Amino acid sequence: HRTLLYGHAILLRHAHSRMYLSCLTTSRSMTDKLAFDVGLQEDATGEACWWTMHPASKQRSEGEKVRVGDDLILVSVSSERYLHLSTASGELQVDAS
Amino acid sequence: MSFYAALIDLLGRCAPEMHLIQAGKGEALRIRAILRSLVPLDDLVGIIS
Repeated sequence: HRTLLYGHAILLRHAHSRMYLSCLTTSRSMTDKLAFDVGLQEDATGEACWWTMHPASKQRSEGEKVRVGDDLILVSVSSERYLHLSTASGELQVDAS
Repeated sequence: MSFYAALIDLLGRCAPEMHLIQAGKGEALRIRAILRSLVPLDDLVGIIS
């Protein structure tokens, strides 16, 4: 039991299916636009499962704490692309662009 | 067209040298894969041809 600190690697699991949230190795939408899909992983290992909460607003600073409902940016440890709500031609998909 | 040629050269210079970091470390291939997607081999052969 320990609180979170800004700029820390995170580990998120799916509550129901007991799988680890991670990224993929494939893209869609027929455009190059390198962006690996975001999907659950069978096992934690693979180096593509963790995410880091990097600075996103001037209100908070790197090395500080986090608060309730504090907006931030999540960056995949392996995929340098951020976790983005890709509002493409589809129904506002989520992609790691 | 010289702007893209220099851009291609710039990407080539920053590419990992060879398997001394590529085979051992996984960071070299990770950057190599990222830049590989930028320039697929399909267009490279067309340009040189």
